[PDB]
Order: sequence, then C-alpha cells, then structure tokens
Amino acid sequence: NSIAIDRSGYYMATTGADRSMKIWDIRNFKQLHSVESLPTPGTNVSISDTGLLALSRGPHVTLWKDALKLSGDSKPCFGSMGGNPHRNTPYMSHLFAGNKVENLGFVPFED
Amino acid sequence: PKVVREAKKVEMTEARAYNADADTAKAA
Amino acid sequence: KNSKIFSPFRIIGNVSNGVPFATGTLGSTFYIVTCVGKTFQIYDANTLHLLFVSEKETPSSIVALSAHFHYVYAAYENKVGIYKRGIEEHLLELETDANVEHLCIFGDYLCASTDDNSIFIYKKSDPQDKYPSEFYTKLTVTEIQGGEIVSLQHLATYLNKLTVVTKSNVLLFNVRTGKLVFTSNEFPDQITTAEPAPVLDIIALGTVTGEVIMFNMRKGKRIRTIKIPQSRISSLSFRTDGSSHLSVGTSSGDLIFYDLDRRSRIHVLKNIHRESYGGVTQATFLNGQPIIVTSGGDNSLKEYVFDPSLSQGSGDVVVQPPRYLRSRGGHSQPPSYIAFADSQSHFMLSASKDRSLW
Amino acid sequence: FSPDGRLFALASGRFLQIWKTPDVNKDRQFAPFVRHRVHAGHFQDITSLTWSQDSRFILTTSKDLSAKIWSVDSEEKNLAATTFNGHRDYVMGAFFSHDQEKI
Amino acid sequence: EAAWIDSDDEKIKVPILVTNKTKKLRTSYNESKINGVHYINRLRSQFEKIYPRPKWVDDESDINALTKILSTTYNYKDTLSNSKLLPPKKLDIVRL
Amino acid sequence: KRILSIIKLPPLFNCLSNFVRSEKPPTALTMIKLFNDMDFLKLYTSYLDQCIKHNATYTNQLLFTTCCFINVVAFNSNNDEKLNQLVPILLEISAKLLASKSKDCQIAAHTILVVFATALPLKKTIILAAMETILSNLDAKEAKHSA
RNA sequence: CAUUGGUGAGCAGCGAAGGAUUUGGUGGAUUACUAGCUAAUAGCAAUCUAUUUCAAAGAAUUCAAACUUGGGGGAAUGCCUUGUUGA
Repeated sequence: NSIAIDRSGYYMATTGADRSMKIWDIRNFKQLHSVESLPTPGTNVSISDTGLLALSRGPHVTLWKDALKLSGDSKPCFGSMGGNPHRNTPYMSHLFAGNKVENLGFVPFED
Repeated sequence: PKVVREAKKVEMTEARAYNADADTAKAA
Repeated sequence: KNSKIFSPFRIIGNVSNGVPFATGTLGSTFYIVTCVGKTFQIYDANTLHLLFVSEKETPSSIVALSAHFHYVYAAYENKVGIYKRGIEEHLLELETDANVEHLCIFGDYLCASTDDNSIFIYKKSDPQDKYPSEFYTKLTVTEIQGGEIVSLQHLATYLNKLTVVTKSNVLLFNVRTGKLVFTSNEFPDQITTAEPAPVLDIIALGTVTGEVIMFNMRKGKRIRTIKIPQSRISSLSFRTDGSSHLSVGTSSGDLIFYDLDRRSRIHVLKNIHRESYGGVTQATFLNGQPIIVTSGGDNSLKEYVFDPSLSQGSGDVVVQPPRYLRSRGGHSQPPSYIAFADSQSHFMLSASKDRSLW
Repeated sequence: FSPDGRLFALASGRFLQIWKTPDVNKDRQFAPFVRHRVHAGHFQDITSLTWSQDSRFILTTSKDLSAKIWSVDSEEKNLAATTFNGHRDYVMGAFFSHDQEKI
Repeated sequence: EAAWIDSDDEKIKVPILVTNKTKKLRTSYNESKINGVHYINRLRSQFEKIYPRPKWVDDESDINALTKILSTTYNYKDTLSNSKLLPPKKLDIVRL
Repeated sequence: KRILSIIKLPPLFNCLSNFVRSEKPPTALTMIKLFNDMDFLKLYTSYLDQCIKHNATYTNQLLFTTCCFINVVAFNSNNDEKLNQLVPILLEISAKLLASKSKDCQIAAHTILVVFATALPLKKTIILAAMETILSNLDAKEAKHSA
C-alpha cells in the first residue's frame, strides 16, 4: 500500500494490505521490523527528516519515534503491556473522525 | 462606509461534557 | 372506533406543543426530542431534520421527557417509557395512581416525581446494562419539608444525591440510603424553574416573581440574584464555551441574555414565541456551542446563534447580539382548510385560523 | 432476503447491515424497518452477500481481498468469526456447500 | 465550610478501572479502588477541567443607584397615563 | 494622519477607510458617523472604563468624548428605538464618569445626562437615581455649579 | 403636423404613524425524513492505555501482465525478441 524512505537512505517502511508494516534496512537489505496485524491496513507511511514514522490507517494517524533502529526494543507497538519501557508505544496519535486520509507528508523544515 | 454586519457560516464544534454516570456508587 | 379501510399513519405538521423538550448528545452531535401530543420527535440539531418519530402513540399525553445518550425517557399518565430509535425498549409502571410529572436520570438511577409529591427511584440491575429497570425505593416530600415539587435535577459530582426543587425549598436526597441530607432555607417567592450551572455545585432557580437566584448547593447560600421585574421565568440556560452568559426565558415570550462576569445585560430577544401559547417554554444552549435552541407552545422550534465578536482586541465587552439560525414550525392554531397540491401526494396546502397558509 | 424471509441484509459501502422484514399484513407505518445489526469488519467495499441455507450465517465478499462470515445472532458469534484471505484480486463470491461445511 | 455532610460517601468504596471514563482519574497505576471522598474530589477536579472555573462565582457574591436602576429597568420612558400631555415630534394616530 | 497612513484599519473603524493615505483630515461629521454605531459605542465605553480605572482621563479627551456622545444623541433624536438601544450605554458611562474623582469627567457626565434627558423623557426613578449618583460624589465647585 | 424620441415642470387618479430602486450576508428547500465516532454482533461519547499481545488462517511457472501508440519514413546509441561465444 505505501513505501517511505529515510532521507539518510538507510531505512524503508512499507505497509502492505495484509495489515503489516515492515521496516527494512536498505543498504544491507535486512528486514528490521515486522509489525503484523495492524487493526486495519496502513494506507500511508511517511518518514520525517528527524526519523519519525507516521503511519496512517484511515481515520487514524499514528507516529512513532526511534522506530527505525536495529534493536527489537524499537519495534513499534500500540500499547505497553504492563508498562514495559522496552516497547515503542506511539509517539503521538490523532483521529480524523469524519474521514479517511488520502496521503501524508511532513512539512520539510518545520515541526 | 458603515460597519459590516455580515453573518458568518456557523459550524458546530467538538465539546466535552461531564456525564453523571460516574456519580453513583454501590456499597459492599 | 377501529376502521377497515383507513388506518392511522402519522399526524404531520407538528413540531412542539410546549412540553419542555430534551436535548441529547451522541458523540459530538446533538439531537432535540420534542413532544407532539402523544408522540415525540427527534431532530438533528445541526440541521433540524426529523430523525425519528416514536413508534406507537402513548395512551395519554407525554408530560415529561428526558434524553441520555441513545435512550429517551418519556413520562405519560402513570408510567415511564424508555425508547431507543423510537421503538420502545422498556416500560416502567409506577406503583401509584398519581401522575408522574418530573424525572431525572443520573448514574444507575432514574428518578420520577409524581404529583402527590412522591418520588420513585429505579435502579439498574448490573451497572453494565443500558437503562434503569428495577424498582429501588420511594422518597416522599411531605408538607413539613417542602411544597409541590417543581423540578427534579442532579447537579454534577454529587455521589448518588438528588436536588429536589420544591416550590419554596431546595431539598437534597441521598437516593441510595433514602435519606434527606440537606434542606435549605425557604425562598420568599415561588420558584418555577431550575437549571444546574457548569460551575461546580451551583444550581440556578427561577421564581414566579422576576428573579434568578444562583444557589450554592454546598454552602447553602445564594451567590447572586438577577432581577427582571414583572416577568415569570420559564427557562434557564448557561453558555459553556468560555463565555459566561446566562439565558433566561420569560413567559411573555422573551429571551434575555446576561453576562455573569461583568454583570451586564447583553441583549433581549423580544416576542421570540407567543405569550398566549406559553411564551418561551424551553431554551437551552447546546453545550460548548454559541447556539441556543428555543421552543414554544406555538408549535415552533428555533435556533439562535452568537457570532464572534466584532472588535479584534476587546471581544468580551463587545458582544454581538444573537441572530437567528434555522427553525422548524407549523401552524399555531388548528388548520381550517386542506388541499393536496399535486397528483403525486407530495405537498399539501393547509390554511389555519392563525391566518397562515403552509 | 433470508431464506426464511424474516430478515434482509445489504452491503452498503463496507458495512453489512441486516434489517428485519416488515410484514405484508401489517399496515404502513412511519418506520417499518427495524434494524437488526450493522457489522463493520471489511476495510473496502463489500461486493457480495450470501445467506446460508438455514438463515443463520451470512458470508460477505469485499474489494478488500478477504471474505468474512457473520452469525446472525450474538450467541453463535464464536461459530462465525473467521476471515478468508488469499486472493490476489477482488473476491467476487463466497458460497456455502449444501451441508454448510465447505466454503 | 460546608452546610451538610451525609456520612455515606466516606464509607462507600468505588472501583475505578472498570470503565474508560473513570480510568483517567487515578494518581497511580496501582490504584484500583478508592474511597468515596477521594473519588468525589478526583471527579470534582475532572469536572473543573472539563468546564473551567469562571470568575463570576469566586469573584463576587451578592453611587451605584443609576447602575442599579438601569440593571432593573427594561423600558426607559414614561409608560402610558403618567404623561397627561403630548410628546413632541412623534404622533400616535390610528385611522378609523 | 500618520497613524492612519500606516494603520491597518479594524472592522469597527470602517468609516475612516476613505481617509487613509489621504492628505485631508477626517471631518467632524465622519467622527459622529464613527461614534454612531452601537458596537463602537460599547468599545469606546470599555476604553473609557479603563481610562477612569487607571486615572488617566484628561480634559481634551473628555471634551471630545462628550462632543461625540451628544452628537450621537442628536443624530438619533428622531428614532426612539435607537435612543432606547442607546440609553443603557451612555447612562452607564455617565454613572462610571460620575463614580470617579475628576471634576472634568464629572461635568462631562453632567453634560451627557442633561443632553440625554432633554432628548428623551426618561423615567422618574431613573432621573432620581441619576441625581443620587450625581450627589453621591460631589466634591468640587465647578462640579457643584454643573450639578 | 407626428414622435410608438431624450430631459424636465406639473395636475387628476391611487394612497392606514411613508413609497421606489439596487445590493451584500446568512438560513431553509432544490430526490423520499431510521442519529455521532471507532479497531463494530459491541464499546465510546470525560479516553483508549498499564490486555492490543499470542495463536490460527493466509504465498497460482499467472515465477503472465501497455486490451491505453496521431500519419509517412527510419532507428547510430538504446530497448525488445531470437540465436550465439565465453564463463
């Protein structure tokens, strides 16, 4: 469904229609993370200039910070089961309650 | 020119409200 | 007498009859359920479209109706009906012959006041179900404690208590222990309306002479008093979008707006409804919104909106007056003549004794 | 419509909504249809319905590349909660066998 | 400070984590049941942050003669029959 | 003239929009047309309330304010509904000018009250409460003459 | 003498505390009225989170895909197809 690349050319997040976000190493072609069973298929991904990961699944936009890293503690979760610090919960989320988002794009040098 | 008494197009907003279902407690 | 050719379908052209309507809020939208004789009608407050009409006519006139999230509680002759999407879900028969004439719903409790000054509390069975269904207890306001019950409300953060507004007094019941916690001092004139303020533990009382009292239900005092001479007060509403305005509704058909912060009078909408049909019968602010829905006994339901202020620095002192927004209406008098406008049975012309052709 | 006539369902967008059929013997009301349920599990638009032989399960096919089975009533929710993936394109139909064992 | 105490809220004991609305008024992640007066104070602060406290309640409770007479009156002219002589520049004349 | 040339004009000050970047000053009839609005009158009375509160009312301001107020009353002297919209604004600012210490602002309020009472017949009780507010802070001598 | 041409000065007539023309904004209709949100057999609507994770299911030698080109002529270097040499 969607592909985004880091501006360093190192990581690539791809969302499929099988409710699966996947973070890829680009240079060595390893698969870093496989977030399977999203609640609804991720229709967009984007990667900011400082490495945030903005996934959008229809009404919802969800951003993870430090998700494009090698360690398994950077796998983007949706909740921290009992307060685990080694689970990458969303950095921030928003719900566009009326509609379904068409695309995402970070504004280049602003927040 | 006089001041412009024109009406804006009004759209409702998202408001929070206290619901009173938490204002009832049971005894053991 | 039942028929064998024609069967009753609907009674069109009716919007209100001067029972104080209820507002309800699904999510961030609002609906307005108004009584038309023996049925109610649910309207979409963003556009005043008729969503629902109650499925069956009640055996008598609906006299007090409230609305929580999905459910509408309509009290007629003896009993309280709990309705969802028009279709009735439950029927609570009271154990009296007295006519139920007020009700509030908070928590697991539905509280229905009859006209013999008894109050019937009904409880949910398990706190996950949808409406209060089982009988719990009975409360009584005898002649020592207070007069006729004139309103029945629950001001917020009051753990299973009930503010009962009698004609002279304000009682506060604990509806689990069946107790009378606090009875206020008397009031020197008969109070007709009550509305809970969005300020914590403050109710607002409206008397049959012209004054609005702002009673503090925890201190037992009154905070302030607003005097509108020779006007019987029939509605009270509060603005809850960062502008502290009060809207009182006067049975000569007037809607007066007050600033409570700087104690001035913002505006008066005169002849907003007919005095002969009851004046303004229920006026309420949709909360968080600068729009107020009024309804009168002249078969009319209006909305008024506050535009944002015209001064770009002051604002709070230059309050633009409320203007008119959408409204629905019908005949205020029974129609005198009837015709069909076309062969498709789509429109029908209808003339009434109030000298209007709809 | 159901085989037993008493319910009908329809694929409005990506919601399967089941309403229950008004009688022909009853008079016309202001609102004769009474909603049974509205299920939303598909992510794109539903292309087809199929009732079972007993009017007990309903099997819907979507533009989203799956198909789902829903029980009519809430008590058989555990018998019908699966989704059927594996197609490369729009699922155009999903049917039961006569005995409702194969799909 | 208060004009009544009811002596039932102190011995009630509520759950918190059963519904999502009351799930926000905990001060720890180990709180599951709290006392009634504590719970009342939690949702009093929650009510205060839904509807913020205005200034008219705590500001004031109830040479100002003109301001008072203006805040009570609604008409500002002579009424009907306490005139006894004609107002100039605007008649009042119906046609029969 | 300089602040009008460089200003970005608010929507309440709309009638000065033909005197911005112009070589001629706005006229007095333009000032009365500016003051003749009701929202502008509420704005200017709040401005005077802050002036009276922080004790900055000076006599040239009181002269200009009183001149424009009595010209507003004069302009609206032929429609009673505009006079009746206008009464609880200018009588409120008369009460707030009488409730201060300046003899100049007190006799400014005296001027506003005398023009307004001769423009429309006010109520007896309003006139009595007006004379009570006049006498309740009467300390000067020119204020006593005007009072 | 005609204007069945422009601009005015006036009558008769019509005529209830005024009349005419022009214009900006908003609201309601312009299809036939079953309510908002979401991860939907229910929750929420004051909040989804400190259960949102596991399990299962799920991968066509279709390991095929421009039914999508203005006409004539050509295509060094490309690109396509077929064969071929060397690994």
